[PDB]
Amino acid sequence: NNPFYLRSSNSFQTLFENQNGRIRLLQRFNKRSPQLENLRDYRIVQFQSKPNTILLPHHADADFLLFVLSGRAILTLVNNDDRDSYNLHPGDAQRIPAGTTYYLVNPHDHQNLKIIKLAIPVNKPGRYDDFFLSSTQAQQSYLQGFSHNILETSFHSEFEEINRVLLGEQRQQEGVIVELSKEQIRQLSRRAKSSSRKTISSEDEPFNLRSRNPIYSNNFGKFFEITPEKNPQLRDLDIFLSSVDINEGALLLPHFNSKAIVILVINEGDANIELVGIEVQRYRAELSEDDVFVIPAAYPFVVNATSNLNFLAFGINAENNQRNFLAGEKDNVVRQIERQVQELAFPGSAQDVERLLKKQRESYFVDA
Amino acid sequence: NNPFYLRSSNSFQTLFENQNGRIRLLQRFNKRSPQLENLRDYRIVQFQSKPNTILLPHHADADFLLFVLSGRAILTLVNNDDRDSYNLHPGDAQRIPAGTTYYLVNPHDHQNLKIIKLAIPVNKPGRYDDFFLSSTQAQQSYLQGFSHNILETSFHSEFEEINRVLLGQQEGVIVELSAKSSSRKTISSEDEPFNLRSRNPIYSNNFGKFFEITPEKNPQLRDLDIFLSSVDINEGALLLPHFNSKAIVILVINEGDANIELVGIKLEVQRYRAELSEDDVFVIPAAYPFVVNATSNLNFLAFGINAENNQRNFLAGEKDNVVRQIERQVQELAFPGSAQDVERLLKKQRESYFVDA
Amino acid sequence: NNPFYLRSSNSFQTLFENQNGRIRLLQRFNKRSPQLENLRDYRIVQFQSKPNTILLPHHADADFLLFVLSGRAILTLVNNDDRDSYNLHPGDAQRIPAGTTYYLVNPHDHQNLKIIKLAIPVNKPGRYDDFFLSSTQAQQSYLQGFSHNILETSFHSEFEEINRVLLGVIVELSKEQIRQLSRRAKSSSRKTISSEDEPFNLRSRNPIYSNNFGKFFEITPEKNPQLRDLDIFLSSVDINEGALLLPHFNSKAIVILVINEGDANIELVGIKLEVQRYRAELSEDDVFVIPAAYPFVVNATSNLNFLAFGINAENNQRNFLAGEKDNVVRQIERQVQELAFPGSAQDVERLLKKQRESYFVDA
Ligand SMILES: *[C@@H]1O[C@H](CO)[C@@H](O)[C@H](O)[C@H]1NC(C)=O
Ligand SMILES: *[C@@H]1O[C@H](CO)[C@@H](O)[C@H](O)[C@H]1NC(C)=O
Ligand SMILES: *[C@@H]1O[C@H](CO)[C@@H](O)[C@H](O)[C@H]1NC(C)=O
Repeated sequence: NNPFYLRSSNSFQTLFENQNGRIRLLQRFNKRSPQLENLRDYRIVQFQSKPNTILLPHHADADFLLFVLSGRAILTLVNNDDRDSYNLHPGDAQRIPAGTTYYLVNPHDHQNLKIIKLAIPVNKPGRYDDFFLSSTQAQQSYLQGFSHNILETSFHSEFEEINRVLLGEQRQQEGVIVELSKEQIRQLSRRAKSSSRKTISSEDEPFNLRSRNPIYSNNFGKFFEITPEKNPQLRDLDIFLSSVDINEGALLLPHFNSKAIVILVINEGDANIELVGIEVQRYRAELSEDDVFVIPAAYPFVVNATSNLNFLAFGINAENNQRNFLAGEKDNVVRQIERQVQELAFPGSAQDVERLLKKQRESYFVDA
Repeated sequence: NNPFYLRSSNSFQTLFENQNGRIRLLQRFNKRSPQLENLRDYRIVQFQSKPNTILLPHHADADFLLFVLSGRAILTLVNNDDRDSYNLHPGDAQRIPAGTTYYLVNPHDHQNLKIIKLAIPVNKPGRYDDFFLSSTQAQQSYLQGFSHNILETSFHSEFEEINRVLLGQQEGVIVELSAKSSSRKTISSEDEPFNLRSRNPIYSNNFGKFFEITPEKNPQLRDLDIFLSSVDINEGALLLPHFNSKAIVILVINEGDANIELVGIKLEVQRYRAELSEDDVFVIPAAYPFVVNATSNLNFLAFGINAENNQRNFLAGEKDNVVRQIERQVQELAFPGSAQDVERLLKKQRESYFVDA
Repeated sequence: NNPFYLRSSNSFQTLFENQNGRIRLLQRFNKRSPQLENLRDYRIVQFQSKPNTILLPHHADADFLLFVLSGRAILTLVNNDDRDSYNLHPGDAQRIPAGTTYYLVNPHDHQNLKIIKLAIPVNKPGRYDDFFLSSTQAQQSYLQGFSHNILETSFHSEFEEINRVLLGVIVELSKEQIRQLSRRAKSSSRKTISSEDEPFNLRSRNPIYSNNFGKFFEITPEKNPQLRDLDIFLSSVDINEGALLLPHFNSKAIVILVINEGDANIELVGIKLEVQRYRAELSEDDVFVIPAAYPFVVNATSNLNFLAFGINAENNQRNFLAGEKDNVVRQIERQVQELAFPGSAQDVERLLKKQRESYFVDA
């Protein structure tokens, strides 16, 4: 029972689900173990929908940072006088400000849309609600919260008229995720600004995690990363994004983060992870697709790819974070110390220790 | 028992009080309902004094954002090497940095002074204190806390001297007696008080006026990340249903009455309601739609915590309406009605913000 | 039992100790009295090592701000591509970023080394751990948390070798080693105040307050980047036996003061409307925290010197209620001093005049 390990089978809680897709909400990072108190204000959401669909209009009391793991979508954020549609592609990330009304469309014909997002509530710490404008079989419209009187006066109309149009108390859809008409997708799909290279640093439009070169990358893997330094949207939430791939058989050499708390979500493949903590303590765990493992700050950890892997990671508290490796050539901290100290540190000679470290000729990612 | 309603009648606790005035402190926001856990740090104090009086010099361990609701006043903050005075008129606001000694005078002859201030304690969350320098029959000066031996050393006189001239009198902190001002270009002053109504309202029609100042324009507010708003609503008039994007609004009923309807999710929408009167506080969480139906000429103030980059969204009316911006094809998918029906419906309320009931 | 009084006799706790040095970590401020909630995120660490020793390479999930109370030290910071060493002198302060690896050397031959540090955790509020790279009799190296498969794989070596060459915390040294590690080590200077990397010295500046009875040294988030990032003022003062720091009160800064050397009595006052008095006799290595806007006074019963960390110190203000300079009650209006004191406008002025010195006076 690794506190830092959350099994999907028993850590997710479906909010809405039907034939057109479902939305699941991870559990409270702290409810699991008080050891994760510093994350009580964060949540994990997973959205998956079937081809040619739309998530009816709604807004929530929580900022969101969504990452499109795969598929294609059209995010539309409606304001009080403006509207803005974007065409998110795989690897594309954007930030939906709190209290913003918006809807999602899956223009694709065969492919699905799997979006995973980090939610940050405004009112209740760690908790947030979804307010749907629409009047569906599965949810009332918040407009039904008001009295008939306030309604008759607000819209300037008789109730039966506003009920036979906006509410409907059979004429209303089944759930909040209904199918669309090609003519419609044909019509919604033409004005959504899409991600490009000139967006890496835009306070608005979405940016592509992979559009740039990785930071580390060899025949055994690739580590794509973005930090507040480079992105305005990421400086505000003070978080870093990094999608990293690892070829079956290779692993991410032992390393620790200086001051970032990482939340990695396995996106594809399998993996064996190891976490050391304080007499040291091991915290291994066998992760699978959709599993979430949170790695405390200043904690060495290694990732073993037991099959072609790709995982997403959120770096909470990222401003000026550094990645220290314990093995390999480049960025190895146990190889910068003064010899005499290496001599005094572990039981070995300065040369005997200068020998065991120069063996491994690769850096970052190696092959098992 | 609506958790978002703080009825004055059974919600305030008197701090000091006499013939010249009283100071009341509203109960803890979270002690009321855990839902307001995010409002634990704030306190809403209510100051009231009669003509020709003064609040003895005193300091507290909590920032203050005062807003003169009515009457005139002379606020004087005294520094360790300076001292400045200001002339507060109704509508004025200003901040009093934590640890700042100060006294208040009400120079008017027949008008009572009514001040409201949001307290932000520095030591213990949501709980602060007052430190009165004055030596009164209602409180001991903080000088009395010192050992005799130290006071003689400190001041340079045998005890009986300081004891006769400093420690001991008057009955109560508010006693009876016998200057910069807020202009139209004071609004961005980093130190002087500014005025909410000196600028144009934002939403204003024959049924009401909406005044609001944001941390964007005033250095003092940006430091607290708070937005102010004073709105007026005619009897019968109604403040169209809307919601705040990210700010948690705290509204205080100044004068008049009104019924407000907060709507929240339980999917089943649950309605929260209440009938507010003079000095009633109601806190509306972020993103929750609410309506202001005034049953008498109403005027209130509103402190919007975490107001940075906020945005106001309206459901009815012809301006700043969200429902009216949902693409044509999608309005027909969400509502049990024709995309032509909805468009027609939404276009029936010619008014904006304030409509007549 | 003064909730603000933290006696070292039963507040500190050693995380380790050996005939070569000692490291103690204070109690949780709030663990004592809830009255000190807002201090829950902080801590005080006390390091003390003999002459000619070193602290084997480690790192903690915490932001440190160490200040050297006495003696000379050599701080070596090791990053992934660099290694920086600073020649710290008494009065020198510096910041060791969260998760940074470093070791400490004491080049002195007769003196000792006493360094104090405020830890600001990053993971669990108010609680941090140490991760020592070295393998030792008092601590297992953290490279041992990994399985043998991963260690065998990473280091590209057969286990027996790694185990053979890798697997107290304050151990002795040698002249050679000392000499070696010492050469080339940038040390504090007048051109080192507003830096983000190098350590700076309090006293290498003019004290803001000083008379034949004492000196007040203070650096603020306004002058030193490293302090601005933390928003904490540092201050060291000197008060001679008999003398005493005139009653005053910080406007918004929460002060945690540690007694370096000497002895003194302290008076704090808060409301209970009656005022309550908190009094304690601070001795060497005792901690006393004075909340915001609470007036307090320090009387020295022997030549004294203490260090003070000011939390939430951005735009702080020290107000003195006694003396000639920076006297608040002296700014209040005459036509009003008369209204707030039993005395008369006249009788007060004259009295506020009796004292002639400011800040520090003779007992
Ligand atoms: C305004 O409040 C009064 C008092 O309850 C109510 O009768 C009236 O219907 C309200 N206005 C509207 C439009 O409902
Ligand atoms: C995972 O861990 C190491 C990584 O090098 C490897 O030797 C091992 O075979 C991998 N899988 C299993 C099941 O051990
Ligand atoms: C110290 O403070 C005490 C107050 O208790 C005072 O009487 C004394 O004169 C001061 N000086 C010394 C040396 O004690």
